[PDB]
Amino acid sequence: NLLLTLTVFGVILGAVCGGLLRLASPIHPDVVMLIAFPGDILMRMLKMLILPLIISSLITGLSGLDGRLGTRAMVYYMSTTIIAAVLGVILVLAIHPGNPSSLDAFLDLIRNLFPENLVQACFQQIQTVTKIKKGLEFKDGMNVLGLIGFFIAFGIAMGKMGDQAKLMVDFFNILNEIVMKLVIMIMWYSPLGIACLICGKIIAIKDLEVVARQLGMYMVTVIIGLIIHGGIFLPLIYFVVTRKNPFSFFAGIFQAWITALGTASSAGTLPVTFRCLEENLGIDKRVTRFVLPVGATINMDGTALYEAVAAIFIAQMNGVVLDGGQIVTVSLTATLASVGAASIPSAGLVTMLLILTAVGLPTEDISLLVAVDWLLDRMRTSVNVVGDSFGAGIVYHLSKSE
Amino acid sequence: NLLLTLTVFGVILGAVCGGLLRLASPIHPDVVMLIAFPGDILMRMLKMLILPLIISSLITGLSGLDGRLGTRAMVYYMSTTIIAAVLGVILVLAIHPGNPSSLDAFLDLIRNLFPENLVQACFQQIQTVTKIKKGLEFKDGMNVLGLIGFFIAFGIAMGKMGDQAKLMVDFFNILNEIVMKLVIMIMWYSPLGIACLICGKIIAIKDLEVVARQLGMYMVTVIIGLIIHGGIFLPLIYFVVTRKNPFSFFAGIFQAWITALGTASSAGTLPVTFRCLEENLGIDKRVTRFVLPVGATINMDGTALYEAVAAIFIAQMNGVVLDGGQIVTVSLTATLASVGAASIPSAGLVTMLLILTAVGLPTEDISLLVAVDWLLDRMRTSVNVVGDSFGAGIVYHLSKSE
Amino acid sequence: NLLLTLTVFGVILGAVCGGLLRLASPIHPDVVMLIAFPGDILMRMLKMLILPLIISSLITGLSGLDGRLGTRAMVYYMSTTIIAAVLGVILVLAIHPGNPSSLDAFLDLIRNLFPENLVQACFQQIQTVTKIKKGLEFKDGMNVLGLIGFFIAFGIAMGKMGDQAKLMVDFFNILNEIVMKLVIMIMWYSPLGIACLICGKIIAIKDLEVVARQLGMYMVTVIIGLIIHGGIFLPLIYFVVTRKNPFSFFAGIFQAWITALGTASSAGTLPVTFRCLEENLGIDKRVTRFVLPVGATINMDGTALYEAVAAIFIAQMNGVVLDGGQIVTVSLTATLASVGAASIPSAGLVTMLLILTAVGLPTEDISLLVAVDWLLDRMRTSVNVVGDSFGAGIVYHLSKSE
Ligand SMILES: COCC(CCO[C@H]1CC[C@@]2(C)C(=CC[C@H]3[C@@H]4C[C@@H]5O[C@]6(CC[C@@H](C)CO6)[C@@H](C)[C@@H]5[C@@]4(C)CC[C@@H]32)C1)COC
Ligand SMILES: COCC(CCO[C@H]1CC[C@@]2(C)C(=CC[C@H]3[C@@H]4C[C@@H]5O[C@]6(CC[C@@H](C)CO6)[C@@H](C)[C@@H]5[C@@]4(C)CC[C@@H]32)C1)COC
Ligand SMILES: COCC(CCO[C@H]1CC[C@@]2(C)C(=CC[C@H]3[C@@H]4C[C@@H]5O[C@]6(CC[C@@H](C)CO6)[C@@H](C)[C@@H]5[C@@]4(C)CC[C@@H]32)C1)COC
Ligand SMILES: CC(C)CCC[C@@H](C)[C@H]1CC[C@H]2[C@@H]3CC=C4C[C@@H](O)CC[C@]4(C)[C@H]3CC[C@]12C
Ligand SMILES: CC(C)CCC[C@@H](C)[C@H]1CC[C@H]2[C@@H]3CC=C4C[C@@H](O)CC[C@]4(C)[C@H]3CC[C@]12C
Ligand SMILES: CC(C)CCC[C@@H](C)[C@H]1CC[C@H]2[C@@H]3CC=C4C[C@@H](O)CC[C@]4(C)[C@H]3CC[C@]12C
Ligand SMILES: N[C@@H](CC(=O)Nc1ccc(Oc2cc(F)c(F)cc2Br)cc1)C(=O)O
Ligand SMILES: N[C@@H](CC(=O)Nc1ccc(Oc2cc(F)c(F)cc2Br)cc1)C(=O)O
Ligand SMILES: N[C@@H](CC(=O)Nc1ccc(Oc2cc(F)c(F)cc2Br)cc1)C(=O)O
Repeated sequence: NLLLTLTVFGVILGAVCGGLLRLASPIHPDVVMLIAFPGDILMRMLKMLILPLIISSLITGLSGLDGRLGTRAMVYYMSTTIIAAVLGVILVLAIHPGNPSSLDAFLDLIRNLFPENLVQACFQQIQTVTKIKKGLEFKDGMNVLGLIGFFIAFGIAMGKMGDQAKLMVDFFNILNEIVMKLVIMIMWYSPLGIACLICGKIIAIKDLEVVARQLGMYMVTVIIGLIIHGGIFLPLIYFVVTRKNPFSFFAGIFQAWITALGTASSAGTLPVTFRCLEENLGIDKRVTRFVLPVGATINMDGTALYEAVAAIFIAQMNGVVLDGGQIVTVSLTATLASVGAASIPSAGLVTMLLILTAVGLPTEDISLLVAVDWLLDRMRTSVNVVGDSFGAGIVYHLSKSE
Repeated sequence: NLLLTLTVFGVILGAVCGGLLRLASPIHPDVVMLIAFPGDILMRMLKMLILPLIISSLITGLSGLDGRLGTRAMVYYMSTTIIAAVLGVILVLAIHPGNPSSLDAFLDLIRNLFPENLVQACFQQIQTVTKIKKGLEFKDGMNVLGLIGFFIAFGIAMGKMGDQAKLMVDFFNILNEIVMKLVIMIMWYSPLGIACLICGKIIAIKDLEVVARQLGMYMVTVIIGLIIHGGIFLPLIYFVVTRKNPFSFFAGIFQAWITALGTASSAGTLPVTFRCLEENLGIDKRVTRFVLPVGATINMDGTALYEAVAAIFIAQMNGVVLDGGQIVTVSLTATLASVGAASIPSAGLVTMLLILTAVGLPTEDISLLVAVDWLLDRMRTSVNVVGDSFGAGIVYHLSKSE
Repeated sequence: NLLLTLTVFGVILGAVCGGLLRLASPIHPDVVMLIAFPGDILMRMLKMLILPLIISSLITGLSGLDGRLGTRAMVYYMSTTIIAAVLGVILVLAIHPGNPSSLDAFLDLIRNLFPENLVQACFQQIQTVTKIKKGLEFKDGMNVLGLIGFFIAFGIAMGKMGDQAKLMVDFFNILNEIVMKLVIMIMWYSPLGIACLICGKIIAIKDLEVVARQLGMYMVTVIIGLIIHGGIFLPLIYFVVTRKNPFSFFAGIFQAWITALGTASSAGTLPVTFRCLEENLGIDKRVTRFVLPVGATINMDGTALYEAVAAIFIAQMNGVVLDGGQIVTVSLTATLASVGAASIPSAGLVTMLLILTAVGLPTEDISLLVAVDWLLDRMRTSVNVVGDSFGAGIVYHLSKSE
């Protein structure tokens, strides 16, 4: 993509400009603030779209776009995505690629799933505080999970209204279409905004090597998880359900997996993977035709794991320990954000800010992730496809009732 | 109703489980927090629906569903309901069944009726503070009266637009339908959530007998008010307008009043009370046919008085003295909440939380009211019907212009 | 207008009642609070409409009502209006008719143009704070510019959807129609509310003469700016673009300029000014017919300058120095508020409260401006027309491509 080319030029232009300035001389903090500042505007403009995206997206999906295969598929996609998100979380916490009550954390999480007030859910979340007399208190930070939960119920209830709700469905489609023209417009300013964030990050850092390590270990963590998720869990889950040889199964899809690494798009890989399951594995076109193109938008195991790893890496870098509820929010938002980084065009960065905002994390560090994203995007696209493929397998085998 | 059977099983299951635990041994506060916790989820899920109910409900009612008899009826219903709400307030403050600046309180109330900002009205209300230099300051708590006032004006203005506003009417019907499917879904979780609140209330209390007294005196206060409201004020207002014998009037409707106590529903009592006024009193079918079925949704004198008593009883129990504005908010929200506990199905508990939230009261004590509600519901249903009946009377007499 | 007659009776009735009380004896502060109080209700009821007006207005305008002449006109109107707003600001700060970090002020402004959160933009704005460790912190005050920017993008994006967005256009027309029936209803209570504000202002003031001076100097500042804007800048911009004799140009429109001063309405002046440019200047009906009636709603150079002067005069009176960003907010809100004081009927006062709220200024001083507004309204209506007229000129000359 031009935007993909522009964003990487952008990273370079900003990396080089960042060193030139860093090696040039100490940059007065008000001059770094300014070099960064257009990049802060980019984060502000994306964060501004999170709320209207969540509401538009949820309502349009759960109503507008709602058999046995369907449940089989949907149950598969969601299970695998949460597995990848949790694996992400487990792995990032174990390897810990970053260097700078428990019950309450869980009850605050459950509390925040049911916000007393929707406008207040939009910009504030509940917390427990110790006075040893405990109290609930508000804290700044959009209650994302609470809002999502409300809008899932809202959105399912609207489906259960059928055409009686068609005017409300239509209203929220238009809102989605608009809000998506804006996430596209803003993403055109993204290369310059990324440039400025990076340029501003290099100049601030005390020791490039510490950050090169930390970011390197961040890349090893994502590839570990994609390897575990792609190479063990998904095949293992196929064998456990199909009692079939997964090594046989891979043999068929290898054309697709090659295609995924090269294309870095599951949409471009789509016609290849139809062939690989229809011809080589011999999966019934019906089970394919449903599951492959649906899976190419909602199943993104690999994008789930990346987002979970990335979120805690940013947390860890900014010397934040996540409480048990934060780490559960990360798993649930990583899952959803995955589903929507794939469903919403050029929402990759929006969905990262969703995750960071949900856990109340400093957002400017997203710059280093944008920097290494281009290498990782081909590898997670591979795990993303392989998942969809195994699904075709697990659905067809579980669909011999027919 | 199954829900009515389930909620009372729920109260029992929780009362017994509450004693078993209370008599078992001292329960560590973090274990009571947990026993209660599913019940806090119920309050959170209902409070979350208050805002979308008020907006949906107001707009759908004042526009969608808007002669001489009509004004006669509507002026009667509203007057009697405010009388019952104030009687409630007077009675509860006099008998005071609970044991743990004035101008400013009124101006803060009037201020809060006109909120400077609607989003801020949704989660915050104005207050006067003494520094002797007075200031306005925000306080946490949804400005319910302000929001309602805005949405009455909004909703009347939309009616005065006619079909020019039909798309906005339709949009807010669908929203109402949805928001009502959710208040139904949540009310199915209500028995378990009530169980857990009660279970959690018994275990916390130091002296069961003090609370049995206080709750008992709460029941005597409601029956006093239903007696005064049903037995004196309504007949007196009939005689004052009709110069007719009220004791004669009761003679006719006694079949209905019996039916009300047994049925505990004004909807089931409805065909009986048509008969009693058409046949026995000989009220013109026209004046009946309008006033009886409309009154069976919006006239609930007895549900108004109960809600006013209940609100201040919770206030009093939680060692809160209500300022003159709080007590006026209670009368106005008790009035509205009455009208909507009757108009919105399974909204009884929602409408209680509306009243408690409007006055910023601890909500968990709603449990004891849910506990004694089943005895009181047959008695207030009686006063509720008798009111509608007298109305048929007062409208027919005031409608001899014809 | 009756409202115009009533508001001036109102000012008098309140001026006289204010003196009577002021000369009567010292009025206990709680009795002044009360004399003022109905006027505070008026400010509250208008401020409550700002948000739904901005959203309704922006969406209905930028979508519903969106050639070369059109760009020529629109580029002219907007340029001249910002010139008048800045002239307003320059003049009021120089003459300074009122008696009781820089970069950060600009970055806070730019930050506030891109609000991280829309609900939070609705009632809160970002600020820099010094700890010399700088931080961002929220402050109470609706982020008007941020909200407007979001709703311009939103509104343009919806236009670029065409009829695909017709249901969302229709929805936001109805909302506009409603919100405008309310700004009309409230403006009928305005004379009494103005009366009470004034009555309350006289009684509080220590020295009438200081305030008569300050308000007098406020009137000299507006007339200076209308003279500079009307008499120098607009003709100069005509000569610079048309190389034509402006003194000739005025000769034609003098019938209109007379009509403007007398009528105090650009709508009543409208048929006159068609004649003056079609007959005397000989401007092509086409260029007139587009530009004159459009300009009679959106070009209000003179109303822009007044609002800018008025805003800083209120700031200055309330011993507030505006930071560089505040003064830029004033110029941008003064521009917009101009456009909408003209487009929205009886929104003059709403649009003043928009400007004061945008800069977080005490609003009750709007009373003195309402008091002197009647003299100034004929003079700014004159500059308002002259601007539209010169535009017809500058568009026709720049439209000889044809
Ligand atoms: C015959 O075939 C039928 C098939 C059925 C499709 O069903 C839909 C079910 C809901 C689902 C999974 C769909 C699309 C977008 C999905 C959303 C993207 C958003 O992303 C998020 C997170 C990130 C935010 C920035 C935006 O919102 C979520 C809240 C939102 C989301 C995950 C909620 C659920 C949505 C598809 C049709 O498929 C085309
Ligand atoms: C020919 O017959 C005509 C007749 C006319 C009916 O007119 C309507 C007038 C408005 C009215 C009284 C009606 C129904 C719901 C009523 C609402 C319930 C809600 O309850 C509340 C409080 C509690 C909240 C939880 C929800 O909102 C109020 C704000 C809301 C409410 C009290 C606002 C006023 C509404 C009926 C038709 O009758 C079927
Ligand atoms: C063939 O002729 C075509 C012509 C085209 C008209 O185009 C429209 C373009 C948008 C524009 C300029 C129009 C009307 C209201 C204008 C709004 C008034 C509001 O005022 C504000 C500020 C004050 C607030 C209280 C309300 O909102 C702004 C945000 C809002 C505003 C300035 C946004 C822009 C709007 C006209 C038709 O003309 C009839
Ligand atoms: C401050 C901003 C506006 C200037 C930055 C310059 C670069 C990075 C940006 C700004 C706007 C961008 C353009 C906006 C939209 C499109 C349309 C699309 O079909 C192809 C790319 C293209 C043509 C973009 C190319 C890159 C671009 C020129
Ligand atoms: C935690 C929750 C889900 C479990 C609690 C168990 C009990 C109290 C609840 C949970 C869901 C409830 C069911 C949900 C909805 C309906 C449909 C209605 O037509 C009859 C009652 C019925 C069938 C309910 C009976 C009681 C029920 C089984
Ligand atoms: C507290 C308020 C209601 C009382 C104040 C009295 C005066 C100032 C106000 C209140 C309501 C106003 C009326 C409301 C609306 C209209 C309709 C319009 O076509 C002509 C003017 C007219 C008829 C107004 C005249 C002035 C008026 C009588
Ligand atoms: N290619 C896959 C789908 C895929 O990976 N989607 C995706 C794409 C971009 C993206 O953007 C990010 C995320 C960050 F966290 C970050 F810091 C920077 C950027 Br830029 C996030 C997710 C397939 O099609 O299978
Ligand atoms: N039956 C009448 C109408 C009637 O009484 N409606 C009604 C029903 C349930 C209800 O629920 C509550 C309220 C509480 F305050 C509480 F604590 C617990 C519960 Br549960 C409130 C009002 C008729 O039809 O005439
Ligand atoms: N007449 C012009 C248009 C015109 O001036 N519009 C306008 C009208 C009223 C108005 O009202 C205010 C403003 C204040 F700041 C104030 F304090 C009090 C009041 Br009241 C503001 C702007 C034309 O038609 O050309």
